[PDB]
Amino acid sequence: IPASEQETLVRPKPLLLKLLKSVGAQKDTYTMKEVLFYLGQYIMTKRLYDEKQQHIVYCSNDLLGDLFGVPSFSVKEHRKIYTMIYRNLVVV
Ligand SMILES: C[C@]1(CC(=O)O)C[C@H](c2cccc(Cl)c2)[C@@H](c2ccc(Cl)cc2)N([C@H](CS(=O)(=O)N2CCCC2)C2CC2)C1=O
Repeated sequence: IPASEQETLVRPKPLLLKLLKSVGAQKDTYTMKEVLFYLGQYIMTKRLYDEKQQHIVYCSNDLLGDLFGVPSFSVKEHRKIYTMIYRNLVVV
């Protein structure tokens, strides 16, 4: 992933904002760097990812799964993750 993508400005849709607000401050605009940071922290706070289980995030029992439209995914497949995140925001 190119470093410049981290500076991309986005506006999370309602339900993704709901998720982001349990770990970060509400903002009109976020950078992708922030969105990934917060999503990563959120994932850990709800036990969706455990280090002992091989890079897979299980989210079928959480709002994250609803938004990403998948029951689980690899933390190593970054391009896919970005695609899943773009389903839930509007670019500024
Ligand atoms: C270390 C990493 C996996 C890896 O590349 O080896 C990085 C990952 C990440 C970071 C930046 C962009 C992207 Cl697309 C993914 C990132 C991540 C962030 C958001 C999503 Cl949606 C998916 C994966 N996480 C989370 C933990 S973490 O890096 O936030 N943090 C490290 C120590 C404890 C918490 C995994 C939990 C979701 C990872 O485990």
